[PDB]
Amino acid sequence: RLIVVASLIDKPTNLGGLCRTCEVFGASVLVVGSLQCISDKQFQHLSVSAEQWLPLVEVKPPQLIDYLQQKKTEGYTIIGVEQTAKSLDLTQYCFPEKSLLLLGNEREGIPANLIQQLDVCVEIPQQGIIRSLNVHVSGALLIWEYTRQQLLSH
Amino acid sequence: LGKSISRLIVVASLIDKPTNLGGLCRTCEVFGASVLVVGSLQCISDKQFQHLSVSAEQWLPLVEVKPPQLIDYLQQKKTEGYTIIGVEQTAKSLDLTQYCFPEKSLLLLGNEREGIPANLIQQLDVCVEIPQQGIIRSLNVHVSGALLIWEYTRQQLLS
Ligand SMILES: Nc1ncnc2c1ncn2[C@@H]1O[C@H](CSCC[C@H](N)C(=O)O)[C@@H](O)[C@H]1O
Ligand SMILES: Nc1ncnc2c1ncn2[C@@H]1O[C@H](CSCC[C@H](N)C(=O)O)[C@@H](O)[C@H]1O
Repeated sequence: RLIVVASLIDKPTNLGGLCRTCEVFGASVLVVGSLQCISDKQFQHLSVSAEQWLPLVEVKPPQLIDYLQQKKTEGYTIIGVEQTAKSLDLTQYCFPEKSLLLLGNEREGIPANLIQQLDVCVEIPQQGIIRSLNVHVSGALLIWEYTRQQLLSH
Repeated sequence: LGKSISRLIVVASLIDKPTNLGGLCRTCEVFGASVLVVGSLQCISDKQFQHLSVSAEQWLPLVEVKPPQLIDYLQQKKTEGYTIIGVEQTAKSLDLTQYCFPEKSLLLLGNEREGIPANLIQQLDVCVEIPQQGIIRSLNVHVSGALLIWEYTRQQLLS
């Protein structure tokens, strides 16, 4: 199933929100940059106890390359969630069963050294003038789309 | 070539928290909703709203419909050919995975605490729910709205 990697995300509100969404959709694991975030009050406000029920794993940003390489060997497709020239449109993207979603930092997105390690980048198409979506919302949309496709395939 | 007029209406009048309203404002702008309806335009004056909306309020039409005026507003939109879709977990809700959105869709989101009140459930044409797998009872209301806005958008793009 689905691994969501939030190690690049800085804000406890985004992490806490994502924790709730991952739990609701039955993600296999949510990966965070520091287990300390789980006990942050802003995180807890948004996660509404989801952390009790969702597997959580710490992978610090410096360890991401090695972690993602290991997941490839286990049969995961490493999917960057990002707006890039080479990104595939989410409306056109059929998820592999073993999908891993890498979310970007709120300010910096996914850095070039990590883009290089990805199997694919997937982009949510936009119609308005605002540059991008919130990172938690972005992750929610891909988590949902993966889930929708899997429910329909099964 | 050519950008179609947006039919999608998102109604957030029942939502209380400025963080949810601001987040939803950004999402609605990004996906080109025709309008975001709010319970009070006071919300856009709030720093918490502004932090999350990232100026989207400058580009997305906002209209105020106070909750006591909601029934009249929804009735007028039916007259204009809108399907009034409650976004809510109920025994008669249609599963989002099986729901085909009409072009003129209006999404009514519930209050964070109270959901959609009974007097408004009466006014709905249909209720739509996002299926869940885990233990937690519900999604955040802005995230719920984002998922329906996305599914509406995906469906319209495929046709
Ligand atoms: N339309 C979209 N498609 C895919 N990811 C998106 C997205 N909008 C926001 N994101 C996600 O949210 C993160 C923070 S947004 C910051 C970078 C953004 N691409 C920019 O140039 O402004 C991104 O790194 C990505 O993971
Ligand atoms: N799975 C889901 N499907 C559809 N709407 C949902 C949803 N999860 C949350 N929502 C939306 O988010 C709002 C706040 S959740 C409101 C309280 C919730 N009914 C409870 O019992 O705890 C709802 O009114 C609805 O509009």
